[PDB]
Amino acid sequence: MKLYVFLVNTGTTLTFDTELTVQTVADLKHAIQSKYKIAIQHQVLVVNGGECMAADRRVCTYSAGTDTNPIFLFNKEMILCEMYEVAKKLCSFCEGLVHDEHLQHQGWAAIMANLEDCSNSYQKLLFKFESIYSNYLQSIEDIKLKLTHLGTAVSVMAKIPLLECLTRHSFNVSLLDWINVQDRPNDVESLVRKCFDSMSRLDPRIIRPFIAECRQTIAKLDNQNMKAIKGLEDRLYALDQMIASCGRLVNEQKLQNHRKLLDIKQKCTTAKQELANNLHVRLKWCCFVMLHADQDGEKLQALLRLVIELLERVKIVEALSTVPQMYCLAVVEVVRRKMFIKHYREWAGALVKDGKRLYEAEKSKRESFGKLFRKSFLRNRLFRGLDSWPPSFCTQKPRKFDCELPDISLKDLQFLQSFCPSEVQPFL
Amino acid sequence: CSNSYQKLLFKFESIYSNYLQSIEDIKLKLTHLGTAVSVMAKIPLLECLTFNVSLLDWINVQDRPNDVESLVRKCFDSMSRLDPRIIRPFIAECRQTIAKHADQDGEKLQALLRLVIELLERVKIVEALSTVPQMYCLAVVEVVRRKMFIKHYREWAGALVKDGKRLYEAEKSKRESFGKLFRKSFLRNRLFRGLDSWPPSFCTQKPRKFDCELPDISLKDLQFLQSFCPSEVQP
Amino acid sequence: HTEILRGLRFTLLFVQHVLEIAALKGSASEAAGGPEYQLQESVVADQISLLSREWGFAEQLVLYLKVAELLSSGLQSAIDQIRAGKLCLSSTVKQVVRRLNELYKASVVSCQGLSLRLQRFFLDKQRLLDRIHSITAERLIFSHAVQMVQSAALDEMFQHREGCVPRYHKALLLLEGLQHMLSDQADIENVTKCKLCIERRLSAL
Amino acid sequence: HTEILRGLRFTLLFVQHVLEIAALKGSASEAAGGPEYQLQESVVADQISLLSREWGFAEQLVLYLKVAELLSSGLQSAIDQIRAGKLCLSSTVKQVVRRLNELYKASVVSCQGLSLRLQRFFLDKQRLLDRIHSITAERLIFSHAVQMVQSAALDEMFQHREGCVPRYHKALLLLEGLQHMLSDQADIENVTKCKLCIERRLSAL
Amino acid sequence: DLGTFYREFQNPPQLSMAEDLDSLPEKLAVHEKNVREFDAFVETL
Amino acid sequence: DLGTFYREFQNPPQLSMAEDLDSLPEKLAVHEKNVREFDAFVETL
Repeated sequence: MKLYVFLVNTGTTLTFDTELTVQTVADLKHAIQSKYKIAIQHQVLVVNGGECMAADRRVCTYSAGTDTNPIFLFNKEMILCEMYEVAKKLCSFCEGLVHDEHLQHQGWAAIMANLEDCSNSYQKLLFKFESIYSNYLQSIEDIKLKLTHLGTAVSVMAKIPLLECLTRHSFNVSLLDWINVQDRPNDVESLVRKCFDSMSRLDPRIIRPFIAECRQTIAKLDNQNMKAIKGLEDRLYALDQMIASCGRLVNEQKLQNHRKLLDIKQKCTTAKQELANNLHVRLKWCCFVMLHADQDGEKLQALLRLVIELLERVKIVEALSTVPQMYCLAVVEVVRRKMFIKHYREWAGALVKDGKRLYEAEKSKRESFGKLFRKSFLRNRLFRGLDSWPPSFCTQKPRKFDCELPDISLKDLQFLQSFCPSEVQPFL
Repeated sequence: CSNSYQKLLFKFESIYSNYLQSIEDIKLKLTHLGTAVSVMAKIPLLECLTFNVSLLDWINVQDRPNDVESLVRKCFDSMSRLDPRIIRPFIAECRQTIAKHADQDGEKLQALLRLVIELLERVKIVEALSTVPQMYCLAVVEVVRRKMFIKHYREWAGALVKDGKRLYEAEKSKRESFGKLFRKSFLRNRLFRGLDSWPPSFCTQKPRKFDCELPDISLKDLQFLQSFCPSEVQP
Repeated sequence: HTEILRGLRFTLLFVQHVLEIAALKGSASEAAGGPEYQLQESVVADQISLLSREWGFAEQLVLYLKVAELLSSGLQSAIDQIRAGKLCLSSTVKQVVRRLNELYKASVVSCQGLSLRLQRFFLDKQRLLDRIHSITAERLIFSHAVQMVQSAALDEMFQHREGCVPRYHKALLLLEGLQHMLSDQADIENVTKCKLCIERRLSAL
Repeated sequence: HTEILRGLRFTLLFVQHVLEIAALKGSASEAAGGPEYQLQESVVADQISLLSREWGFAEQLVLYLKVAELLSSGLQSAIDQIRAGKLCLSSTVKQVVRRLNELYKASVVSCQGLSLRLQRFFLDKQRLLDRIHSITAERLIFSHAVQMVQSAALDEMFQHREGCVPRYHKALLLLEGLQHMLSDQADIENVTKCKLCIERRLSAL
Repeated sequence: DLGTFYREFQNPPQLSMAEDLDSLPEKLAVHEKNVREFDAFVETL
Repeated sequence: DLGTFYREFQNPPQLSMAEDLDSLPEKLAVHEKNVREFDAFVETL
């Protein structure tokens, strides 16, 4: 069933396809181009009750695709540019216009609704960025000294030797290159340069003026919401009085008032035209605030994303700092691991030898006992239980003393210790 | 005819002829067994009871249906059935007269041969039982040795397990310290590699129970019984 | 008319035969050719049995108690025969019952032997007698009967079946008594085997 | 033939822009920041580049080598178009070819000098180089294009509001060149996505 | 017949005792009482 | 659109060396010869 809707910019009337009526409101977005209108790229719509037309949301979930509680449409493209039967027929037009006034009220209400969400959404991010930037403002000094420490560490790493035996993991060289080796398009210098580039791009000299501009825009949006919505403050009561008078006159009609009612019907259109005047007056305040807000909106989010990312890489920037002392300690750790592997191998060998000796001797004793009496006397049944083999100790060998550890040399450790920079204490 | 079938027991008769002295030797073996039964009566049986009776007493009672006297009388009866004085001479006379429809003589000879073979097997059992006082003194020695070995093995294995536990704990502590220090710095899993391997600790564990099914004959009680039975106390 | 006494009388004849079996358990014997070459082997067996006479006498006294069970069963309120009319004009049957009562008194003497044996058992083989799980007297009686049958077969082979027929008859009566005492299912199967054996013996007659 | 001439000229412009990227790789400039830059950052980046010049020079050599390969292909195609399709021996074509030849000679000189400089460097760092997976030149070109686009967008926002059209056109040309030299559909999808994005953003003008 | 008997000899059929052993004096007293009762009873013949 | 493009461009749709180092002298000499040939071709102007 094809949809029946409203369009305030088009006299509160609209039509759409059946998919627009039942399926996701993206079908309604497509059908906006239909029914002699521009597409949703040049339109904006909301369901009765102010429900914003979410394209993904099913029109069935919207429940406004028919003339009953029909959705209203705001056209952005519009912003981009004998004879007694009349007693009811004239009144017939008025009531629809009267309902249109109510329909008109909903659109402003829906417009206000979006502003409320817009105001909330904008304000929420505002403080979020405000805190973040202030956090960043405080963090500005913190990041700086960190970068200098990173540079000093890079120099030390240059002074620091290369991997020595670890190269064979698969000559004169430094861990700095080894550090620089990984992620060839993303070297350390690239990281530092990107960080400082964001920092400069995060200039408070611009951020603060941008923040002030955003605050002024938000205040202007609030004022427009106060002003444009108030633009039709006096309409409701006057329209109600006119509609009541029209109803009473039509009822009395059952031709002195006939022209009077006809003129009153004509007089209504001027109010309707006057109503249109308030609309575009209000509508201009809407989109202009809306568009500008959207332009500022994502920017802060993008700024936040930029703010977040700068925070993000800052940690990674911080991460590389410990690498020199970390590797210096790691060398000694691997050396201790090798020594422990040696000692453990010796202990395991001694234990295995003793266990093999004892197991062999006990097996010999058991063999002698069996030779004496294995099935050699009925006394075995009565004396059952002694035929057990002796204890099964651990005469076997260990599995592996962490073989996957890479190769290293203690003399290589001494050579590195002699050759290394002041990080020798971290490896002392 | 039936003599061909009876030739099985006829061949057994030569073995019986061989056994004729062997049974007489077994008779001597039987006398030694009786002396050993008396020595087993002097010997005790209380160790690993499962009280105060003798070794020969327990052995005879070890089977309620039959005992040493039962098998001894059975052996004497078998000797009578194969009597060298008459029956064995009678058996040989029958074997000769076989050459003088032969179902009866063949069946009798085969049954007698089966009985004699059973008698020889029982004699072997008797000989094993006559060894059984020696085998009992030996089994007591073996049980005491097993107790000593179990004690020594328990001590050694426990010391080994404790030392291995101490070593594994110390290594795990050092490894945990090293891992905690820069648990995820400088791409330790990438820059270095394999340091995360926890040191092996299989040697730390202790062995399970072994030789638990021992009849729990006390070694000191074994020595007491050995001293109380000097007669053939050597085994 | 005389069942309440005659059944107990057959049971008591079986008891007397069991007493004879116990007596045989008291001392060894030789037959089927008599003593053999180196009959000291039989004398050796006698020496061993003397060394072990305690267990044999104990088995005999256990059998005596097992029979004394039914003996006391008859003795306690023994007017069942009269109530069945067995004793009606049968004072001689009552005298036979009194003879069976003197037999129960002999069983009491054997039970005194049993008391001495049990005292000696608590002295030596106390825990053994505790874990004895030994064969009931019925199994021992059946084993003695089977040994008698085997001796009878050996004698029949030895062409001395003159008295072996009487031995077969006595063993058949023993089998009948055991069947009267055949409480267990395995006892019933063994009694069927003994019936087949008695049929074979009658065939050998 | 002038269409082939335009294709050659597009190759030429892509080559020139790639050479500019290579030069920037030789030495980085922070003047693109706009308003200002912390002096320490300049000092820190200076120290870093001084420490890592060798590997940076190596990346420069790889880029220049890719440029040279492009130039050699263009020269072979130039010999081909000389064989047929000279298009009246267009003086414009002659000047384009001469500029290309001068660039090629510059590329050869640069490659020779870079190789001479890296001789000891390539010598000492042989083991890691063997370990190291090569840094694809096309990857470097894409990275320069992406960073340029990102900086241009940041300037578009945050009220720089200048030079955006020039940098945008330049990056569009660079992306088109990369796509022409892409020859791998997997990332060619992403390349086409970026090109379409640039074209769509070009609607701002 | 004889062969069957020999086979039966070759393979005869087949079929904690402190539980019965301990009750020996009690059963002895019970049997003594029953014997005395029957001794009195036998005079009724 | 262009303002919206930043989100898309914010994400990187991203794309043994000693082997290349070996071919360096060969490619260099090949380039030198090609340079001589190309200069000769240029002389045709």
